[PDB]
Amino acid sequence: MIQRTPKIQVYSRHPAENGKSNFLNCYVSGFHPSDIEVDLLKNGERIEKVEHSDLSFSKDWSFYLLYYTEFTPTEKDEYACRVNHVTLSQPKIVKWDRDM
Amino acid sequence: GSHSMRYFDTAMSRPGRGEPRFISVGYVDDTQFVRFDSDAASPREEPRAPWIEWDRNTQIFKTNTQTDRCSLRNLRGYYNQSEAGSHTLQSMYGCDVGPDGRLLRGHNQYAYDGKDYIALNEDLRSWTAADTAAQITQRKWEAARVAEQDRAYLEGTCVEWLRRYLENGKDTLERADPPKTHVTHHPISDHEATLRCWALGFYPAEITLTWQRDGEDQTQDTELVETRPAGDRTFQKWAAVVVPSGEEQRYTCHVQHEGLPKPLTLRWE
Amino acid sequence: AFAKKKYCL
Repeated sequence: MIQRTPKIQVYSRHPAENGKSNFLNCYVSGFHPSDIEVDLLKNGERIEKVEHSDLSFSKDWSFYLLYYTEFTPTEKDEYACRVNHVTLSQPKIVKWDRDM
Repeated sequence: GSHSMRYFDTAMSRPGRGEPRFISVGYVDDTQFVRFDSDAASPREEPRAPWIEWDRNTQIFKTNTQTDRCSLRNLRGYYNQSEAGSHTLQSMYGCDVGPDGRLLRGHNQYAYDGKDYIALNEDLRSWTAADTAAQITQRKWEAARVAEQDRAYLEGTCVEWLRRYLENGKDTLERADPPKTHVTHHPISDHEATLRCWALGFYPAEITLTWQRDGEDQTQDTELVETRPAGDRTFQKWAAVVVPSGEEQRYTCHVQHEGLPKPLTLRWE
Repeated sequence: AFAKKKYCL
């Protein structure tokens, strides 16, 4: 059948400021079918109780979800999003870069 | 300006893992106002927009769950598919209105396994079927005069509710929040640098964001990320161009959004 | 009401 691999963006709700509470977002979009596994990582370990949006899709029928959690960025702490989908041979990790 | 009400329904079979999941989400423009999920652990605490003031309505979602399950069984047969596979039925329906609240057009269409299947034409009277399977659906819906029922919903109920929602939610749904904009500069080598044009905090999601070089569009040389939700109702986007060192002032960023009193023209610094 | 009555494909 037709399958579409997810696009992945990792970013903050508000402009990043070290020591200021924020939200870390992982936006997955453009994928088909809808089954997808998304983890947010802090220093390579899974963050617990991550929330997500209700499954919806774009007018081209491709699905999207937002995964999000409260976080306080620091100079040292590394954040990332880990995504698995039927289209991916292995989980894809996208690092949080505060300038993208 | 103009507004839309749209439902996005997903039904997904999962052989050996119970009956197909049905989820329906309703939007006004880029604001979700209702959700129904047949898998919800608590069907009573399902989310609503704060500007919503019902048993008969929950009842329609419950009936729609059963209807989409009927549809998935029929579709498996129309494509000679085995009982073993998972399949997806998606639907989109609703209405677009102008600034006066007048109907612009209605929508009611379906996709199976990510492929367009059948759509109600703009006339709200006739169907476009993608293949010989969807022609079976078309003949059934023609025999049952389904288009007349969909037309009555799209021209009546849909437009009436969208008008009521826009009035009740006017402080948010009819408020356009302009983008907050800035340009960043990142050397990539001695020879080149990235200029990135940022738009943050805007609603609705529709935005135009471009680079020009000497007033010519850089369509092919611009990296444009998908518009993305911030999680506070607003959206974000950026556009980037790689420029020769020392030529930065030849590039401008052009920002168009409903919340701006005038389109923006941004340079580095 | 919420949502539209759907018809089986």
